[PDB]
Amino acid sequence: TYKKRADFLSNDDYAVYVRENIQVGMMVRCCRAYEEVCEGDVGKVIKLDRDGLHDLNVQCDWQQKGGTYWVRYIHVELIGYPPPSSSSHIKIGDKVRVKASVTTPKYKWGSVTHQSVGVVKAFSANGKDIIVDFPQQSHWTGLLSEMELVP
Amino acid sequence: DPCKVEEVCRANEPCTSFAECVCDENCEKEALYKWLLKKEGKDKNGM
Ligand code: FES
Repeated sequence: TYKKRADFLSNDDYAVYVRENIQVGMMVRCCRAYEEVCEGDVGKVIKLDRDGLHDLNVQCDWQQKGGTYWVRYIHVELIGYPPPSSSSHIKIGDKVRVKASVTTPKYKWGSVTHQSVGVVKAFSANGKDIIVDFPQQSHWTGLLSEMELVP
Repeated sequence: DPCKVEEVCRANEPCTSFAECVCDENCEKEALYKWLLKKEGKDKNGM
């Protein structure tokens, strides 16, 4: 489902591919060892920054290391999103809205309203929130219990 | 202050001060940690 380093000519070509396809909550494998992260370690992405292509942009929780570590795009191979288990049946890609019963959403409205419909982009690392792209505001953070699938 | 709320606040609209932060862990904490690493000349892993 995801390409690997061998599918590209240069390191920077691959890093651009990883950057366009990575999201918080994804599982990844270390495909090139870096400091404390050994090749083949498996990590869950917990934070993404967007500085230069060669900067430390990807923070993961690594299984073999037993803790968190920042790596570059070139160091990771994308595996995929875990299955839905929030019991909300909300999944990546679904259309969602803020519940009518919510007066002010946990992280504030921003440019969103009760009539906005957005697309789920990621499950936040804390297991309680989602990142949603709405037409009126990209990277909008919602508390899952305040959101619902659009009928 | 080492950090400014408008720059590091993680809400969908900026908080007016860190005392108003609505996150479970205050946005100022991680901000101060990353600021201290930079001030020590270290990268994001402390290296
Ligand atoms: S300072 Fe605004 S959510 Fe933390």
